[PDB]
Amino acid sequence: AFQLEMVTRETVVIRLFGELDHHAVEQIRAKISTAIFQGAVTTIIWNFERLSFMDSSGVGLVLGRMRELEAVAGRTILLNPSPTMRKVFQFSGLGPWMMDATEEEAIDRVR
Repeated sequence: AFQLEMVTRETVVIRLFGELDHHAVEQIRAKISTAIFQGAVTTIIWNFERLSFMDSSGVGLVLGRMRELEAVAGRTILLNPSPTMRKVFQFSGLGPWMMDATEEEAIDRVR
């Protein structure tokens, strides 16, 4: 399961819950890619805290949206990754985008 909450103007928290299979990955990709293109989203906070696991294609989901954001000088935050997700994202050098904090601390930072 997942939530796409527009916590504040053009900032979306992608909240992940339990398993994220490839149908769900595709639902997120379509909605959020469109939102970036339209300018409705310029900051994504990925909250991985309560993700159990996700399809293989979820890594690409994140990385693809990072490239779409970079184009509009958008911001990406990887919040509270589990050991598997921290490993896969560190492999791609994304340490600088990963952080461990409360969701409110992360959101308030980008306010």
